[PDB]
Amino acid sequence: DRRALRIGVNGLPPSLEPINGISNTGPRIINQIFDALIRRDYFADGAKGNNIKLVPALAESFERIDDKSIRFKLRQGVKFHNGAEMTAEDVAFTFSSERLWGDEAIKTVPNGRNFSPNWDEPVVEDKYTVVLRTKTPSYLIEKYLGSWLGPIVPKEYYKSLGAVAFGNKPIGTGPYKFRELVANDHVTLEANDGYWGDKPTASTITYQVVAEPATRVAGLISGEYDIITTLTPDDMALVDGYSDLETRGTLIENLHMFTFNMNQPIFQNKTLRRALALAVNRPLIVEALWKNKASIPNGFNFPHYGATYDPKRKPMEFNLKEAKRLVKESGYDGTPITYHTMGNYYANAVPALMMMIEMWKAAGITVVPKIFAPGTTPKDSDILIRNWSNGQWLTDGLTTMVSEFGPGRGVQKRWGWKAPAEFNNLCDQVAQLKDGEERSAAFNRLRDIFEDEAPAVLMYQPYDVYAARKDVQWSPVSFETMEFRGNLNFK
Ligand SMILES: CC(C)[C@H](O)[C@@H](O)C(=O)NP(=O)(O)O[C@@H]1C[C@H](O)[C@H](n2cnc3c(NP(=O)(O)O[C@@H]4[C@@H](O)[C@H](O)[C@@H](CO)O[C@H]4O)ncnc32)O1
Repeated sequence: DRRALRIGVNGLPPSLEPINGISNTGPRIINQIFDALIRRDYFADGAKGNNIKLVPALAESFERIDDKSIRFKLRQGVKFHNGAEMTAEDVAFTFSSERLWGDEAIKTVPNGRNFSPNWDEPVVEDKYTVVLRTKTPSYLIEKYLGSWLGPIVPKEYYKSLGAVAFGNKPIGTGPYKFRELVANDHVTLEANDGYWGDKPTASTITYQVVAEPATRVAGLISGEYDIITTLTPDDMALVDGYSDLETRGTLIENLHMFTFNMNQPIFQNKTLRRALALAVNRPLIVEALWKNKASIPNGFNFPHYGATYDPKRKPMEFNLKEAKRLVKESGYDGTPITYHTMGNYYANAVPALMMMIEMWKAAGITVVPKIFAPGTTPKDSDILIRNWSNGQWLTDGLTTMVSEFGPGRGVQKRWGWKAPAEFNNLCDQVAQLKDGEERSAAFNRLRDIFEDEAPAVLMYQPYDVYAARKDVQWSPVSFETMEFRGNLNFK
């Protein structure tokens, strides 16, 4: 009786395990399978899918005890998709040393510690009461638990499988349950009619990989999909000529960027990294490819950071003359530098690259495109420049400056960035510091080092564009996810 929803996607995540699936492609599936203790109510008070309001979800209520602990009273009678009841034991397990942040845990959940605050072990007080806490003060615990770090996993089932196998056969409490997957092809979910919240409106949801955006557009037109993802503003004219189809877009809390393998000699030092940054004329790219709908941040700095947004910070400059001076200072010898991109996995990746190649040529640098196919993982040692994105996943400036670029984390450890000591000291400091003038100035000091060092170059916040049949009522949200709770009606 309920319609089956068909979504043509840019790709599938490497896992459906909540943390290992953090990516542009995972939340749209993981949000359906799981619930967290707290949900972001994107559409509260008439907001156009960008409200930050956090409301109770698997937690019926909660109260902060002190600067490092929160007591959660859980909703009773919630079931996981395998029939097991959700209790404090599952919530404690979700945020335990064993699963998330301990030495052994991070062998199978590699960013469990990197992305977490300084957790202490959860304390189970009764079947429906758990205290979540940090070893040191943290004013962000609530925000973490309402984020993509927050999905609650089933303790016994997850332990029986381990994180890798669980990521191929996930069980949660959410409105849709996992049915099947074929790697790099599709994921099918089915309605969980035993859902504790509003009943699911779709009988099944299928996420089908269609890597090429032109093919994905053609598939919505030809009636193969109900919704398609990862389009650009210029794709609106291909869709909108048809009366029964439309585009739906919004600025999302994500940053497109490019970054460097700083283990490679040409990028061991900051000079050429910063020259490449200064040579990009972002306004021109945004005009040409984005209809002026993408937003160029004034540093690693967004309005949804709230108290750590600095509206007075100056934008990063486009300065060709200075880029040229830094190319000469760097001793650049004319070697062609590759830029790897997995096609248009990121919207406008290839057109933006081709515009940037011309800007880099104007600075005296030869950059060559290396477009690779889905499922052809380039070796780290073969990467010079690559594109990437970072979801700005708390309403706080700590992410992703600290969570990606901080001490011991991926950019420094895997990709070789030799950050100044003071950068790493500031990263550690801001995690214990309450919002206020001092925290805002510390983030500006981090941003200054980040700009000087250029371990990555921020391009813009994309204007995310989906296309859909008008007979499917669904609004996008300002994040790299799809929300169907209270937001998916057919006809
Ligand atoms: C599991 C392994 C055993 C296996 O060998 C293989 O899967 C593998 O090679 N894994 P490896 O780690 O080497 O990941 C490879 C190496 C390379 O960095 C690439 N990559 C990483 N992030 C990706 C990205 N993120 P995204 O832009 O969609 O999502 C970002 C996310 O990366 C980021 O953490 C988050 C918060 O900043 O924001 C998201 O938007 N989008 C497309 N490609 C991505 O895949």
